[PDB]
Amino acid sequence: DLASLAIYSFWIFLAGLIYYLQTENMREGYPLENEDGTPAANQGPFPLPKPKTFILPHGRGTLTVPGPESEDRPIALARTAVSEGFPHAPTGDPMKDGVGPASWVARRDLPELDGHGHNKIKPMKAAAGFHVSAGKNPIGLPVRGCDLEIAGKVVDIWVDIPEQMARFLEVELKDGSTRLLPMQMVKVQSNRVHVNALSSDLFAGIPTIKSPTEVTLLEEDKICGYVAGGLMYAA
Amino acid sequence: ALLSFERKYRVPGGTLVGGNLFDFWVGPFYVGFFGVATFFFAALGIILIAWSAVLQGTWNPQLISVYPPALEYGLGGAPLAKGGLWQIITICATGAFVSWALREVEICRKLGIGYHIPFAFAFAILAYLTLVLFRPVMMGAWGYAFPYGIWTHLDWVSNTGYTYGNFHYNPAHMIAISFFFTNALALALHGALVLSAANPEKGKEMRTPDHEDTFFRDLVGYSIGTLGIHRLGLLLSLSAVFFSALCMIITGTIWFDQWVDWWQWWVKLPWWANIPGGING
Amino acid sequence: EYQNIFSQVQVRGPADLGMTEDVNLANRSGVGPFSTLLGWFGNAQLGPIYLGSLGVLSLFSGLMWFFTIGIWFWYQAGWNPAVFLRDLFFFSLEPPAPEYGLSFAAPLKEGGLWLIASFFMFVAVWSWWGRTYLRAQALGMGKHTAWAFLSAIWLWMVLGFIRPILMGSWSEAVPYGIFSHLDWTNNFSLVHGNLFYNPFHGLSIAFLYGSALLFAMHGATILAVSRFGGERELEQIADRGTAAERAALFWRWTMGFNATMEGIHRWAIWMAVLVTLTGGIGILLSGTVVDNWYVWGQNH
Ligand code: BCL
Ligand code: BCL
Ligand code: BCL
Ligand SMILES: CC[C@H]1c2cc3[nH]c4c(c3C)C(=O)[C@H](C(=O)OC)c4c3nc(cc4[nH]c(cc(n2)[C@@H]1C)c(C(C)=O)c4C)[C@@H](C)[C@@H]3CCC(=O)OC/C=C(\C)CCC[C@@H](C)CCC[C@H](C)CCCC(C)C
Ligand SMILES: CC[C@H]1c2cc3[nH]c4c(c3C)C(=O)[C@H](C(=O)OC)c4c3nc(cc4[nH]c(cc(n2)[C@@H]1C)c(C(C)=O)c4C)[C@@H](C)[C@@H]3CCC(=O)OC/C=C(\C)CCC[C@@H](C)CCC[C@H](C)CCCC(C)C
Ligand SMILES: [Cl-]
Ligand SMILES: [Fe+2]
Repeated sequence: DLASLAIYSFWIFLAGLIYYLQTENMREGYPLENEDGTPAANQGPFPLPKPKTFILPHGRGTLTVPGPESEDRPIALARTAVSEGFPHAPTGDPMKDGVGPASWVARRDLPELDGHGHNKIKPMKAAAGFHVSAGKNPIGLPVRGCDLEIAGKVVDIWVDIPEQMARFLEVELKDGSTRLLPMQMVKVQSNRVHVNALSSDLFAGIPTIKSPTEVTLLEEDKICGYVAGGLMYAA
Repeated sequence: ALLSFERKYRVPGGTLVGGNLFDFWVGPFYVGFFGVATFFFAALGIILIAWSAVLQGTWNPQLISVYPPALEYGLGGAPLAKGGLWQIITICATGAFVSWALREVEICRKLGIGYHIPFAFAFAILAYLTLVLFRPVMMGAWGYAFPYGIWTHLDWVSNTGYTYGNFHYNPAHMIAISFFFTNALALALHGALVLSAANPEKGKEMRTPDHEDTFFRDLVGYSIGTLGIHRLGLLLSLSAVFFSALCMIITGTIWFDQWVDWWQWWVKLPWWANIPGGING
Repeated sequence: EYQNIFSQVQVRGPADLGMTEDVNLANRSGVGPFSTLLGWFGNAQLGPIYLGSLGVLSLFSGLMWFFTIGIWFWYQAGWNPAVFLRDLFFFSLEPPAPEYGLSFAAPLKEGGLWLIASFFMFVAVWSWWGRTYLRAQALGMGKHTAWAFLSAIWLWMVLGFIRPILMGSWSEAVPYGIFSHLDWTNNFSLVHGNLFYNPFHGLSIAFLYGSALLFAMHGATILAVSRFGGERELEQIADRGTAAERAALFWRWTMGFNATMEGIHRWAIWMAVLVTLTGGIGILLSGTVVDNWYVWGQNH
């Protein structure tokens, strides 16, 4: 019967489609590893996908995935049990060391470029036209931590230019240097910006950027990872 | 076994209950107290479904059907074989679903991410609870809930829908459907857009997010943006399910008639109600 | 930290005019007004839009489809504005009766205007389809949006054109009315022996529900990792960051497996596309091949 043949065929295709979809989804992170970093005997029933390449714009090279993978950063944790399945505990200061929910990835130490090849994220001070067009403007407001003390004042917004969105508040500290604070980790209020993740004295340890007008993908991850990490490690 | 980048994330912490006592993984799966709770509830609910299937005398999953109590039982407990297995299974399902959500919360905490996911899953849990708990309670009987059977629950949808005429006329069902159709449209477009940029024409470098905005702007005159499309997908699918729950909560509780009658707040309005002509004149 | 569901502070700058690539800039409009209202949820910027030959054709036949339905509705209203608003949703432009078969010779008032309206709908959708394809091409992008659009088109084609032709009469097609197309849908299922038992209909539903599952999962996931720039998905694909890693581990630890930043978009396009793909097959088979889904289900 043709309806019968169609539903039976469709189920064969869907098995095919799922298997294809699972292998596509194994382009990062696989092969699986034991907790000592050696590959795992068991890798599941789906084969690793054959490599694919992306040509990056703006002379930035190419990425091939899957491919030999490496944290190229040291990881300050130690195993907690002889057998697998247990937590690995920070050996050091997990916020300075970038582990657990303070983790950052070794992304390229180059800023994300827009379609024209210009830095995608720039402080309002370096981006013509841009301005708070609605809601409470944070600039010059005091930045307050979960300890309820003041860490600094907002001296700028770092803006995703193409998207026209506020990505970071730049906050000036006692010693007159500054740090980026992700917008999604701040509650802009009437009288203050409140940062629940960090106490006022953990702002100075936010990783610093190499340039006063640009932020690299590597710095963004260090910064965002550090700030998210405070929710656990400053509690 | 671990993803190649995973180990730096497997730290102690984030638990809501139990401290470090359930703070461990089984294979890929995080456990936690709510992971053992899900296990206890899921295990017992499945055991009772198997018992119910022995009581029915079939092992074919196309045939197994666990029915709620007869309507005469109202809201009281029923004997196992006469609706009690349903009621205990419903309690196990609820605890498993809520426990799954609380475990997601622990996982969010250990990873340092927002709680959007368990919060989004609560809408699905609230819709299941609408059908199996809130609505039956408001109507005064557990027999109003749906049976736990592959095809029998579809007979329940049909029986319940037809009871109110064409359910299509329920206006909160109309809003829910529009959300569901709009959600799939937005999902198709979002996957397409990102993939059409990451995988551009042959002989081209990877497109940037500006190409995605340009493309949508060329097509339609507006681009919601990368952050907006994810807010939008969440809003559409959650609103679909909110309006689903709403369209059932009002059905047989504040609404008892054929749903097509509701529409008279318009047709029979006293001024134009009487004009000769059209479809109702 | 708030939930990142509405922005806290809107920021606005010069309008982005867009990537040029191979886009014929003759056909691009100017920028529209910014919208603070839309600005709280997404981008504020309105425009430019592109309007080429195919878009003008599309807009023109779509307006003609609209006005063919419109002129019919006023005629059903007896040209009376208050009967027009009263019965707006009860008006129906119905296909030719079964006795005209597949003929184009139905009188203007007994199906002919439905044929004309359909002609216009057909030209509007297929022009819009070439347009989704051409806008991608001009930008050097993949043709995924045009490809996904064809799955929606397939269902609409089955309902209005392919199934009625195979059945022998335009009378099988869906009428142009708000309430009347709801009635057609219910009648469809009733005459075909209950569409719940159409296995392609149950798959279409698994994929419709699964679309809401998946976009809730994914929408929530990206907002959960927006504190790490997770919505910048293309650069996370080119250069995996802690956003993509924490998102993947959330799911791996929750359900045992996970996606990648690119591959979640393959799950997504397929989940959605399958709704109308299986849907079109199930409608196409109804009455041409299976008269009674419930009966067919018990037997073959
Ligand atoms: C003949 C039937 C009537 C009719 C009668 C009804 C009735 C009656 C109902 C609907 C409901 C719905 N109908 Mg209707 N409906 C009709 C025609 C239609 C049409 C159409 C094209 O014609 C459409 C689009 C719809 C669409 C819809 C949806 C709006 C809604 C179902 C979604 C939902 O509630 O999600 C909510 C999601 C859930 C309930 C899922 C929750 C599950 C979670 C919490 C956990 C489960 C996990 C577990 C078991 C996992 C297993 C382990 C494995 C590892 C996976 N109907 C006709 C006219 N309709 C229902 C509704 O609104 O309910 C609220 C409803 O009750
Ligand atoms: C939402 C409104 C109605 C309703 C109306 C309909 C309609 C109409 C249809 C379905 C269909 C299905 N429904 Mg229902 N369904 C309801 C509530 C539920 C509940 C519940 C706990 O609330 C569950 C588990 C299901 C499950 C199912 C699947 C058997 C089937 C495909 C759904 C799907 O893929 O969704 C999206 C989710 C995914 C893609 C993720 C996968 C999850 C699925 C595979 C889990 C199945 C679990 C089941 C076997 C029980 C598990 C027991 C465990 C071993 C413990 N329904 C409510 C009452 N349902 C369709 C069907 O084909 O029936 C056979 C169909 O046409
Ligand atoms: C009493 C009613 C019957 C029934 C009869 C039918 C029939 C008949 C059909 C469905 C179909 C569907 N049903 Mg059903 N259905 C019932 C009960 C349900 C229930 C339930 C009870 O919970 C659910 C969840 C569903 C769910 C679904 C969907 C999975 C599916 C539609 C997919 C879609 O995206 O269409 C929406 C998308 C489209 C129609 C594509 C549109 C494409 C483009 C080209 C349109 C261009 C528009 C442009 C020109 C105009 C713009 C302006 C406008 C004014 C807006 N049904 C009951 C059993 N159902 C469809 C299907 O696929 O069946 C297998 C279908 O034909
Ligand atoms: C609210 C928006 C949509 C949505 C969202 C959503 N669903 C979600 C989530 C989110 C955000 C999750 O985080 C969570 C998840 O982990 O996904 C992989 C989940 C989930 N949604 C799931 C299913 C599901 N979601 C659905 C719907 C939706 N989910 C909505 C449309 C549907 C349907 C029918 O539309 C289904 C079937 C699971 C994959 C997962 C929940 C997993 C879970 O809770 O596991 C613990 C429980 C078990 C492993 C089994 C125990 C159950 C037993 C006690 C007995 C079973 C009884 C059951 C009532 C029988 C019914 C039989 C049927 C034939 C009727
Ligand atoms: C694959 C599954 C899902 C899907 C996917 C999908 N739909 C798609 C696409 C994709 C990938 C597109 O690329 C394409 C698009 O361009 O998206 C923005 C589209 C599209 N899907 C659309 C609608 C649509 N999709 C639907 C469904 C779905 N689409 C599925 C759920 C539905 C329903 C019923 O569920 C509808 C109604 C359009 C928004 C768009 C196709 C546009 C098109 O074909 O246009 C031709 C017609 C015109 C240009 C007419 C002009 C306007 C007329 C209404 C005249 C009115 C003028 C008057 C003076 C005032 C206007 C007011 C009136 C509206 C009252
Ligand atoms: Cl055009
Ligand atoms: Fe995405």
